[PDB]
Amino acid sequence: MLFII
Amino acid sequence: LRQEAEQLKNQIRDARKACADATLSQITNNIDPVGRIQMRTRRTLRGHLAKIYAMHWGTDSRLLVSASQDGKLIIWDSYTTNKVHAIPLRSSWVMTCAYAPSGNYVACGGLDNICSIYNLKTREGNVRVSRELAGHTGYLSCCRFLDDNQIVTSSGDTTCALWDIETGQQTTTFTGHTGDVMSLSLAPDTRLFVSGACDASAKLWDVREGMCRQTFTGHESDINAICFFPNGNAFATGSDDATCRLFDLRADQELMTYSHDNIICGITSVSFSKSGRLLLAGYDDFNCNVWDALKADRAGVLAGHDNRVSCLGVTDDGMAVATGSWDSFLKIWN
Amino acid sequence: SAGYTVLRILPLVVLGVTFVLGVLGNGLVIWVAGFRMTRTVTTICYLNLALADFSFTATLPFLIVSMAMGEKWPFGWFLCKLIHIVVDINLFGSVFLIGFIALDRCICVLHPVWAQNHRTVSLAMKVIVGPWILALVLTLPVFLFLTTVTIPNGDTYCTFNFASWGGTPEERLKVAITMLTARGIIRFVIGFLLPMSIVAICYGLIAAKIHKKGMIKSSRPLRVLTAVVASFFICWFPFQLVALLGTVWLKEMLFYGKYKIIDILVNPTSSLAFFNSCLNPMLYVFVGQDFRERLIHS
Amino acid sequence: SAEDKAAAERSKMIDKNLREDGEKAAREVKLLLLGAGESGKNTIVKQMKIIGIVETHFTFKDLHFKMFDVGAQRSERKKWIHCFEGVTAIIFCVALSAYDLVLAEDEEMNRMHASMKLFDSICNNKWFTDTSIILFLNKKDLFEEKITHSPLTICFPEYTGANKYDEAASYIQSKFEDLNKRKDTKEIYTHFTCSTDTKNVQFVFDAVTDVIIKNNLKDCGLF
Amino acid sequence: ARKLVEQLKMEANIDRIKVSKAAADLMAYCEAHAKEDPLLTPVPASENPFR
Repeated sequence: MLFII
Repeated sequence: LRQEAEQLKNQIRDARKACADATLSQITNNIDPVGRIQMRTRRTLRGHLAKIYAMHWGTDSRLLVSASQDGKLIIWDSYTTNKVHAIPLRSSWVMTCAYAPSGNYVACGGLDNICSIYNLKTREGNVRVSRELAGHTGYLSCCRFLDDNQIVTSSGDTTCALWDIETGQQTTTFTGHTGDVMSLSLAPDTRLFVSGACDASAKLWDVREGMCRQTFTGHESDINAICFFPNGNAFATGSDDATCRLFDLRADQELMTYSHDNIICGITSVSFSKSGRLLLAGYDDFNCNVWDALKADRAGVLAGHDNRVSCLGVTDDGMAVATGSWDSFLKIWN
Repeated sequence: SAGYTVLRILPLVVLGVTFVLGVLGNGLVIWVAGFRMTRTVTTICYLNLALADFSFTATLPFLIVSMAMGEKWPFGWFLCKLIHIVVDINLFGSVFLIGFIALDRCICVLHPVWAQNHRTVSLAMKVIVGPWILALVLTLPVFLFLTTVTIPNGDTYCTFNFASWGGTPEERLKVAITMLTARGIIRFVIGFLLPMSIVAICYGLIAAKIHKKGMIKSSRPLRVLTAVVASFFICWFPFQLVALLGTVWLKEMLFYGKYKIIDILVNPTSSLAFFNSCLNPMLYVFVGQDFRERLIHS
Repeated sequence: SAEDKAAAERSKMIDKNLREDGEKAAREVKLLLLGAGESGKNTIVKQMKIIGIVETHFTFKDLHFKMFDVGAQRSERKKWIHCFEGVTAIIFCVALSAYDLVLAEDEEMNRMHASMKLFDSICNNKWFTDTSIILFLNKKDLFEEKITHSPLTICFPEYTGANKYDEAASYIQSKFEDLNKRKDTKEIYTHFTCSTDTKNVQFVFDAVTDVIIKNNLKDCGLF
Repeated sequence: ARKLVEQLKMEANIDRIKVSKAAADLMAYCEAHAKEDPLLTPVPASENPFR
C-alpha cells in the first residue's frame, strides 16, 4: 500500500 | 348465601384486626441490620441462544438446569461451567423447568401444555423422554418435584394439579384460584405448597387433602413469583406491582411489604437464602435487588444482566445465587 | 516556501488526529461489540475491521515520527520491518474488509434467502480470514524485499534494497524496477480497482433494490450509502492515483527526476487514506442503533 | 487432571452441537397467528401445510417457515405474549364477513370490533414495537355476497356508502392500518385470502422477504 | 357460590396466631441460622467452591 521507493 | 358471604369475607378481616397487634418491622427495629451485601458474578454460563425463563438449583449445589426458548434444556455444572447434558426439547416454547431432589429427573413445561420429564441416568448415555404429562388446558407456568414419583405442576388454566410420573395421570387437582397460576413453591417437608395466580391472591394448598387450606389476599397485581421461608411457616410473593409481600401461614396476615419508590417494574422471581434473612427478588428493571426479610432495607444489588432477569434461585447449601435473564446468560453470584 | 512548509506540516497533524481518533474508535468498537453482545456475521466483520484499523493506528506514531524528519527511520531494522509489515497488512486487510462488507450487504439485499440459510458464523469466519491470507500474500514482497539502507551521509532509510538478489548493478536495477512496477500494478488493481468496483456495484445494487422495492422511509439510508461510497473514493482514489503515476513514471524519477510533484504529493494522499482508515469505525459501526444503545448503556 | 478433561471435552462436544442447532434454528422464519372466532386461521394453514401451540414447518422457495398457532391458549395473552418477542412477522387473520356476526360468548359486543381491539393490542404491545404484521382478510368470497345484504352501518356508522366489495374491503383494510400507532417502524402487509394455488403462500414469502431485508439492514446500520 | 362459601368457611376456622408472636418467631429462625448463611456472612475463598 505504502509508496516506498 | 350472598348476604352471609360478604359478612364471611369481612369476618376474616374482622378477625385479622384482633390478630394485627404489632408489625414485623416494628419489632425488628432493635435487631442489627444486615447492611450492604456485595455479590460478584463468579461465573457466567454462556450456552444459550435465546431468552431464559426458569432455572432450578440442585440439592447437591453443583448441578443446575436452565430452560430457554431455543429448544434445548441444559444441565449446568456451576462449579466449572460444564454442560452435563443438552436436552433437545420437542417444543421450544418452554417457560418452566424442574430438577428432581434425587437428581435423576428433570421436568420442563411451557405453552405446549405438556410437562415432559427427562431421564438423566440413561444407560446408553443420551437423555430420553421419560414421560409427557398431558391434561392441562392452560400453559405450564411452574413445576416442582416432590420426589421422583410425584410432581406438582402449576398451569395457566387457573388450576394446579399434582401428577405421578410412573402413573402418568393427575393424582389430584387443586382448584379455587381465579386468575392464571404463574408461580408455585414447595415446602421443605413437601406436605404443603402455594400457588401464585393473576388474581393477586396466594392460596395455601394441602397436597394430601387437595383443597385450599388457607388464602392470602394482600397484593394488587399479577403475582409472578412465590417462595416459602426456609422454616416453612412463611412465604413471600413477588407480583407486578413492584412490591414483595411476606405472608405468615400461622397468622393469616401481611407480615411486611418490601417496596421501594425507585422501582415500579414487576417482580419475576423471588427466593430466600438458607437462613431466610436475604430475600433476593428479580425485577424488570434489568437487575436484581436483595431485600432484608426483616426490615425491608435493600441490602444489595445484582446488576449486570443485559436483559430482563426472569429466574433467580438460591441453592440449598447457600453457596451461590444463580440469576438467569433474557440475554441468554446465567450469572453465578455469591 | 511558506506553502510547501504548510504542505509538509499538515500531514503530521492529519496523522496525529488520525491516530487519536482511530485508537479511540477501534478500542470502543472492540470493547463494545466483541465482548458485550452476541456474535453476528456483521458483528464479526465489524470486529475484523476494528482490529485491522487498531493494529494500523497502533504503529502510526512510528510513521509519524519517520516522516517528521524526511522519511528517516530512527529505530532499528527489525522494528522497521515489523512496523512496515503491520501497516501494509492492516491497510490491505481494511480495504478487503470494506469490500467484503459491501459484498455481504449486497448478498443480504439481493438474495435474502441465501443470507438467511447459507450465511453462518463458521463460514463467515473462514471467508473473513481468507482476505487476511490475501493481504499477507500481497505483503509478502514487504516481507522479503525490504531491508534497512544507510546512506553515506549517515542518515538511514529502510526502503527496498536489491544488492543481494541481483549481484550486478544493471541486473539489480532491472529487478528493482520490474518488482516496483509489479507492486504498483498489484496495488492499483487489487487494492483499488477490485474493492472500488465491488463497493460501487454492491452499494449501487442495494440502492437500486431499495428504491425499486420502496423501503426508503427516510433519507438516512441513502445518506449512509453515499457517505460510505464518497468517503472511500475521495480518500483512496487520490492515493492510488498518485502511486500509479509514480510507478508508471518511476524510471524517470529514479534516473532523472522529471516528475518531483509525486514525491511531495504522496504524503497528503497517504494522510487522507489513513484518515479513511480511522473514520471507518465511525462510518460503518457507529451508524447502527444497537451499537449506539450498547455504548450509551456502557 | 484427566477426569476433568473428559468432562470438559463433553462440554466442547455439546457446545459444538448447540451452535450447529442454533444455525438451523436461526435460518427458519418464525410466524405467529392471532385472531380467534372463525377468523380464518384454520383456513390459512391449509394451503401452507405441505410439511398447546400448533407448530407447522414448511419450506417455500428454499426458505423455511415455522408457524405458531396460539388459538388453543384460552388464558391471559399478556402473560405469555412476551415469549414471541423476536418473531419475523405476525400473521393476523380477520374474517371479512364478520361485521354482522356477533361473538358467541358476548352477544352485546360486535365480533368485528373485537378483532380490531385484539389487533390494536398487539400493535400497541411493547413486545412487538418493530415486528411487521402480515394482516390477512379471510372469507373474501363470502364477503362479496354478504356486502349487498348487510351494510357497514351495524359496525361502522361513519361509512360514506358504496356498498361494493372493492370499496368496503379497502375501508376495512384502511381501518385496521389506522390502528398501527407505531408508524415508520411496523409495516402491515394486508392481503385478501385468495383460493388460487401458490398465491397465498407467495404473499407471505414476499412479505417475509421484505421484513428480512429490513431486519438485515437494521442490524448492519443501514436502517 | 356454594363452593366459594365452603372454602371460605374452611379457612375461617383455622387458628390465627397473633402477628406479634409470628413476627417474633420468624426472627428467631433467622438468628439461629444466621451463622450458616454464606450470603449474609461471606466465607473465605477456600470454603467457597466458586473461587
